Amino acid sequence: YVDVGPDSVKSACIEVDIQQTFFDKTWPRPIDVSKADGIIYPQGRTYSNITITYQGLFPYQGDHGDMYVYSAGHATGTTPQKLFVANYSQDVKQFANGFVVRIGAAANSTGTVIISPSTSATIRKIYPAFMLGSSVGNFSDGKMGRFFNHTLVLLPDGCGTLLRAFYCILEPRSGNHCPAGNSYTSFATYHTPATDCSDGNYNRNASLNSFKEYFNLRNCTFMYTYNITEDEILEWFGITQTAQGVHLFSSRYVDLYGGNMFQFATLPVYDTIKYYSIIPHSIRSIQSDRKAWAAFYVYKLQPLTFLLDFSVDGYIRRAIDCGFNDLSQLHCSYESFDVESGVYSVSSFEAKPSGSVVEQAEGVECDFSPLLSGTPPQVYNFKRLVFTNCNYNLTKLLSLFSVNDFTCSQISPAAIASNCYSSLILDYFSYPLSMKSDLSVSSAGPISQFNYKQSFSNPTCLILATVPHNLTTITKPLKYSYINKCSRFLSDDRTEVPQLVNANQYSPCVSIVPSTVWEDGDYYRKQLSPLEGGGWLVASGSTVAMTEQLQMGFGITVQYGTDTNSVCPKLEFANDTKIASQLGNCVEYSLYGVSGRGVFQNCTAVGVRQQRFVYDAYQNLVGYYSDDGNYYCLRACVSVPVSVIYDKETKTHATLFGSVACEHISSTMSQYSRSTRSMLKRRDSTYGPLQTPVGCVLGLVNSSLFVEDCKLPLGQSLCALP
Amino acid sequence: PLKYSYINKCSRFLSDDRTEVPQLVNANQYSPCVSIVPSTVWEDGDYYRKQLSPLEGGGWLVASGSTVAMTEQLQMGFGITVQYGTDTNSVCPKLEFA
Repeated sequence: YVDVGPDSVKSACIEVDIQQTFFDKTWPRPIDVSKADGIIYPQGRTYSNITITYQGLFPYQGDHGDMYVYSAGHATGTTPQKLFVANYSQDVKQFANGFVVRIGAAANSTGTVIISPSTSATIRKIYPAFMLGSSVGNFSDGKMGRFFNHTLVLLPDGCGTLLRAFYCILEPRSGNHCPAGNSYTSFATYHTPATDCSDGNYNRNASLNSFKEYFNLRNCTFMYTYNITEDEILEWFGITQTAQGVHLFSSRYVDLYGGNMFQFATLPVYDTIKYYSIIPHSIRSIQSDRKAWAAFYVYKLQPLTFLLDFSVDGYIRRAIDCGFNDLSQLHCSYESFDVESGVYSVSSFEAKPSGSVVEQAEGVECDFSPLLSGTPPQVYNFKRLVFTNCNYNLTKLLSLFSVNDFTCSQISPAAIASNCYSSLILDYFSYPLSMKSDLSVSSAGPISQFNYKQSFSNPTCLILATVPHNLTTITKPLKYSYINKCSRFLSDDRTEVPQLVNANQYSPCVSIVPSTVWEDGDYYRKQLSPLEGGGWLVASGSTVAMTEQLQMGFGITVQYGTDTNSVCPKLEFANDTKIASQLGNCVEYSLYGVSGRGVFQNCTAVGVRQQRFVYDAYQNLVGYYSDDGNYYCLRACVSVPVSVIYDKETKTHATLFGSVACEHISSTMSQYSRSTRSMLKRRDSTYGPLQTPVGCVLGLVNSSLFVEDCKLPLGQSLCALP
Repeated sequence: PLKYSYINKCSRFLSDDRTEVPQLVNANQYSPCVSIVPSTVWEDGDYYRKQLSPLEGGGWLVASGSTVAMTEQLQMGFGITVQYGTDTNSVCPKLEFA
């Protein structure tokens, strides 16, 4: 492994107080794509001043990003105090094909200290620290953001002029305020300007030393270092991951002024990254020497395509996010940054999805009603009902009795009610509660030995319960009974062999024992034929007095199909929204396995009735006969055409929604055809939609002027002045 | 190795303990089950499970594997792939230019 050097000796750490409410600030930074903000230069190639389309990962143009700020820790007088930091350590983020950042953007300006904002200190660039890896979870104190196995460490050391990278296993420390300790709050790292960054000795290990105070490096597999120099100019940086491993990008090495990112470095690690977090950092400087720091930003990559305006000097200077709005699509369609004026078609609205409507056969029902009448059998004589291909609700069945024992082996008692199975089998018998200690598949008692047993090849279960006073069709035995002996005497009339009951089967002795045992300790015998090898069947039984309500026991077993699980607990919209119909909009549907999306309406009937599905010559479903006896018809769904008026001379635009009319038009769209409508809103935030003979429009204005040729006619007598 | 071995299962059980969904390996990447599976499979048909946190979306990770007897001389396999770049094409056969 890599020689990173020794773990700091003390296990102790500086206390970290979370002050996150102090850090709420509003400084958003949308991407200025016309300035090529955030653009990663294409790999390995260059071009002349020709514009080209390109596809690759890019930040979304409209995203204002995630913003964060590093700050000084607490200090008073001339000395340090415990750290005050933002809660960014708790902010686990999902990795999503990499990210890019902006660094130092507030340089040559002023702001406030934030943690002690009254100071109004000027603000400057700090290089960020980050951690990446394949898994996250709770710290032993339940704290957010612990990472597992090896993780990436992107850590600057001391001044921004030194950068280091690592792939290594962190180990928790048991000192006060540290990760294995229970005095831990949150992880942080720090820099101390009193000795760090001396101008005669920059402290090359400074950030690492404070990093080591919270974690012991272990099993390290990689380390790297880089040389950086100070520059107040804004920088871009970012990370991607490929099957060739992780790569690092920066604008600093190649394009200080144009800002185009280039692959600054690469890393040997190709282990997939699933998560990302920002490591908090703080300044340990004297209270009057504290300095405010610049806002920093993060944006997420997406598989976008763009126009790129290469400069003759090969830097990309301008770009168009094709999918941001319809105008951007128009430019991409013509592969240019200057479309000639005209009216142009753009893609239609998708309309919108709505909640589903489904109709399928229901009510299969599950045989169970035999349990509710007559006298139940003695436990050795239990009755069985086998169920396949049908619908049930065991918890409804069990609410007909008061349950005094609900247990199973190899399934939870709750899960067997809620799981589909290929079959469901129920055994039932009368059974006194006085014998309940002897009812288990594992019991030492005579009930498990000779009366009832259940297989361990399936997840069976048992139940004890009693009958409510309103179940008057149930009747009870004179005494509860069971077999307490069952053996066969061997034919030599001295040797004897016990006959424990077979799983899921009647004992052989049930054939000699009477349907109930008349008295406690009654016994019977049967001579066996020479075909049996001779001998005598021998059996005996015992009883419990009858009670004011019948007491009962049950056995349940199931078989789970691999793909044959027919028996399920279907409900006919119990505890549900009753989605058998809507009338109506455009919500996806399924009708006996036929599916599509559309609007239903209560129309008239057409034949042939009871063929269910009416179709046209193109096989579009026309309509459907519901099991409520009503014909409904289907128009599927519709879309809204859109077009745009483009005035290149003023570089302005307005829109037309066509035939749809302004009743369905609103200031924003819930449907939707493009990621934004905001380019219309630049002037149309102040105006209502206007209705015209061709269709509803936005930003058109009723001037009622008469002009012979507007160069942008909308057809008809509509005309459209610049 | 003592035995040659491999993973023959890697799926996540649904939190309701009935439904289960397979996790097929990504091209050119380790399967996610490697975090719980032992460096070699100690016995044919060994399997392991991990409860998953609500942060993980719930359920149980489930994985299993199989083994093959060792041989007198080691047997090996290789996968080889190449990448064409544009200005990064620095890997070549030794030059014949002399």
